[PDB]
Amino acid sequence: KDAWEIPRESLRLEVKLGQGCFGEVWMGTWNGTTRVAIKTLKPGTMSPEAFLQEAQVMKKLRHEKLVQLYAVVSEEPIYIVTEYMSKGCLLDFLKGEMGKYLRLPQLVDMAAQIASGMAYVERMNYVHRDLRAANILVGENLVCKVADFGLFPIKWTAPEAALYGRFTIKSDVWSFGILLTELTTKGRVPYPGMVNREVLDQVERGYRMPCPPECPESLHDLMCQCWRKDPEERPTFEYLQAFLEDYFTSTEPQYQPGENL
Ligand SMILES: CC(C)(C)c1cc(NC(=O)Nc2ccc(Nc3ncnc4ccccc34)cc2)n(-c2cccc(N)c2)n1
Repeated sequence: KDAWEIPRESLRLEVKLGQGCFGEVWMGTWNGTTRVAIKTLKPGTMSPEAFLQEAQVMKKLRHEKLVQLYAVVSEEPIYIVTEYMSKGCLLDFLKGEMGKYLRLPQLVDMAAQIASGMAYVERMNYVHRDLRAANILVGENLVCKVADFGLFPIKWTAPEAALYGRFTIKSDVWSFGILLTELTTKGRVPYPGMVNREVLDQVERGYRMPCPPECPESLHDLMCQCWRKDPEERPTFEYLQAFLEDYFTSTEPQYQPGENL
């Protein structure tokens, strides 16, 4: 009914990108010229108004470092259409062919951009709740955009969230820090060796991950401020961004290209 709507002759479903739970994800072309990502609803495997809740958010939330909602088709079969990202999600990108070649400069930059997005989310008074490498999209020239693929991620979750349901932007700052390890370890699931329950008692007993192999120390300090027990001591995203944008000038101007970072 609104300005976002387009005919289905414009939509060229070309290559599939996995069957979700309540539909499929598609790589394709809109208006025969624009590389596009299409999300499907399998009719009557979910409330229509539930499936369109997505686009209603993506309309509200617009920023260079966020997913772009392109277009909707809001009559069965229903199609949500969003800007295509050539590299797919960050997690894949990290532990795939390219991981080999990424260093701290490329990694902190990706991280800078995420913060940038997540900072707009701050200014929006919205919470994410599942910020983490699986939820970031990469495209050309290492562009990173915040997203949510619709995917119990306790390992990434702040204890006030995992425990008492107390979900804030500060609990998103906890995730960021975890994400900072995903980036510094090229994909490796945080708290290796630990089963969930184990993690949960452990960070309550105050345990944090060590600085990973060859990651500088000021990157870890930064991580730790994200993992402060008290939710309100954690840095603002505005802070984090700045910190990371200025990193190799203001913090590691003495940084030397390593074996893995
Ligand atoms: C912005 C915020 C955080 C507010 C947001 C964003 C989304 N939704 C998405 O981000 N959806 C999404 C759309 C398309 C792809 N796939 C892809 N998109 C582009 N390129 C790809 C290249 C390869 C593979 C895939 C894709 C992945 C996720 N939110 C949301 C709200 C309510 C329910 C659900 N479930 C999500 N909230």
